[PDB]
Amino acid sequence: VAAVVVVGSCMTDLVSLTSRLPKTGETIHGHKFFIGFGGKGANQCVQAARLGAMTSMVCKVGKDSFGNDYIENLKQNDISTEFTYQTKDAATGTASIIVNNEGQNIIVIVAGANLLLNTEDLRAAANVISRAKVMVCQLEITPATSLEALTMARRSGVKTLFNPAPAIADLDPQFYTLSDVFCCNESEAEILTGLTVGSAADAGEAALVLLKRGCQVVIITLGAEGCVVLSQTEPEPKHIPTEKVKAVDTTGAGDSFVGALAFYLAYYPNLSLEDMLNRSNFIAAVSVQAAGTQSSYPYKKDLPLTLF
Amino acid sequence: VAAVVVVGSCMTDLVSLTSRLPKTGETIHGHKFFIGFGGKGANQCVQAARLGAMTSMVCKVGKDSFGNDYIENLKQNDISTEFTYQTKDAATGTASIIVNNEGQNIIVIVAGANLLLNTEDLRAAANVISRAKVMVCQLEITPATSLEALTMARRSGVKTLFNPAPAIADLDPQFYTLSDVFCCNESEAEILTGLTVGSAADAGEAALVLLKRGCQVVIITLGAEGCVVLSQTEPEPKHIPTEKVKAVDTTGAGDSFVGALAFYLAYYPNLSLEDMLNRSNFIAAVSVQAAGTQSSYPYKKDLPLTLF
Ligand SMILES: Nc1ncnc2c1ncn2[C@@H]1O[C@H](COP(=O)(O)OP(=O)(O)O)[C@@H](O)[C@H]1O
Ligand SMILES: Nc1ncnc2c1ncn2[C@@H]1O[C@H](COP(=O)(O)OP(=O)(O)O)[C@@H](O)[C@H]1O
Ligand SMILES: [Mg+2]
Ligand SMILES: [Mg+2]
Ligand code: NA
Ligand code: NA
Repeated sequence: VAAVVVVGSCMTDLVSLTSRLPKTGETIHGHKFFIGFGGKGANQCVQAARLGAMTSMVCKVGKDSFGNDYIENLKQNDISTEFTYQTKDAATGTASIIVNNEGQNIIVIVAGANLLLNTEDLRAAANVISRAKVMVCQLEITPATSLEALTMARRSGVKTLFNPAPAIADLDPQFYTLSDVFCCNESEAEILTGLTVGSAADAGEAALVLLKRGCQVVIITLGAEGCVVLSQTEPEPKHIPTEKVKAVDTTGAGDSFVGALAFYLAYYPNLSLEDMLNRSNFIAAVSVQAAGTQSSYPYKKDLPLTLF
Repeated sequence: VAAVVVVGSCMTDLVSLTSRLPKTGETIHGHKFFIGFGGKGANQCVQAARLGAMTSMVCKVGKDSFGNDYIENLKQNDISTEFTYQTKDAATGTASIIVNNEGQNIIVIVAGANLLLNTEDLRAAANVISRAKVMVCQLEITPATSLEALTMARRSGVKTLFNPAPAIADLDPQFYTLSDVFCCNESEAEILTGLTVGSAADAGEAALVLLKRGCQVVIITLGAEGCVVLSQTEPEPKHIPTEKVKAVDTTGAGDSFVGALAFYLAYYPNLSLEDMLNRSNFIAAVSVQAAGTQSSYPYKKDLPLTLF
């Protein structure tokens, strides 16, 4: 049985490294190209799986080499692919990433087959969804499918962890009321609330707006400043610092955070949220010290015994 | 285009020969003074260059005569000096060496300009670093600078060869996780692990402690006993013996070994690690048969065709 079910996105990262980003109209030469496995859904599922969670990825890829490789990536990470669909109607979702020597990038995301994960694909997963402890969603598939995933879990008493990423300014009100744990970053919080979030006190203000909209728990991640959390039971914001560490590559750090939190929500329910968030901050602080997104997500074996 | 990029130290050896060593407060007269070229980084880079490698030395010397001389020493070794910086704020790195008839010595090393190589200098060197096949670093510049160089290489998919020399007891944990090949000698391994490392058996235990810290490959050099190698994909220590030879001067044999290893990592990447280390042993073994450190490093010209 999958304890953590993620309903969300799989994307092939297509990365070109250059000395400079190109300008409009120009063709430039880069020095290296490589492929990575990305997508917030898959990233979150991968971190939870490596921590030890029995996971299942509900998603859609293309009946192409990219999709075949993504399925094998999930299998290699011991993630169930029972409800990883393949479609001939769209290519596997893609992120064309151009990165210069300063780490500055330009990214073009084509959602592709991710947008074809539909409500019937979800209903076929009804039995896995109802036996899970945690249901994780984001906003890189059709919102209607994420909303239906949240409803099914909620109807079977499964804990919902929703990550409104990328953030939509007019996010449907029902997302908030279907979220047990609503987790986003400073930029998404700005988009969702219209407030400027450049400190932990600003994040506390923005978290209360998100909490008034119906979330049970709100977490706003703050990069190196850690995170701030509010709930319906303790609505006073509390800042939870993270480990002061030298960052090698912060890409996918939030996905490591969310995947870690999923694991603690499903396997350590009798821990306090503040403790779960301390541990999730730590795991995420470890991923920021390595390169390559999913390549940077640590295993249970390589973490202190004190986190389990 | 440089396949081997060495980010590290250059130092001017200021050698005085005497009959006896001086005691506190004593002025003695010596019989000869001469200048030599040293620094682990330059040593390594010279050996890789002599083997045929297209190399570049990212380093900082003084805007003084020692620095201009160092630049010409590098040029005379067919090394690119496009990233050899000069500074008005410190003297070129120096080793002041007094040697007596008995062969005893006192050495005073002043890092000097080496410690002023900063992250802006690395940022200006970013294209050469990211376009390399291997990036080599040691611990004779500011450790933060070496860590940032390893970070850049790793992010660009460039092979990192780290030589923690001279060794430091509380080496930042990221030095291990950012090292693809982590190479040191016996006494460096003893400093880094707190174990006795006298024999190949001892080196096996020590290399294992290092591999569990995050290294992909650990090599411990063992003088006349050659070296020991472990890896993530082969956690079992293997012993590569060297040539039994009549040593005349083993000074800088480690740097010969490392420069040779960088050459094979960059130009022969499909060779087995064992094959590379046996060739690198042979090369370091040739260096041991003459005096003069960089002076003893052999050329592709003067070596067996079977090494290539
Ligand atoms: N420099 C850093 N040092 C320590 N932890 C970090 C650092 N950057 C990110 N983190 C950790 O990763 C989590 C998510 O980071 P953040 O950048 O806010 O998310 P996202 O990746 O969604 O932008 C943070 O809450 C924190 O625990
Ligand atoms: N007497 C020797 N005979 C043959 N090879 C030697 C001898 N001394 C050193 N070497 C070679 O040089 C390499 C580095 O030597 P070592 O003394 O361990 O390094 P360091 O210069 O860091 O002290 C060894 O692995 C070996 O291949
Ligand atoms: Mg995120
Ligand atoms: Mg050495
Ligand atoms: Na990372
Ligand atoms: Na020698």
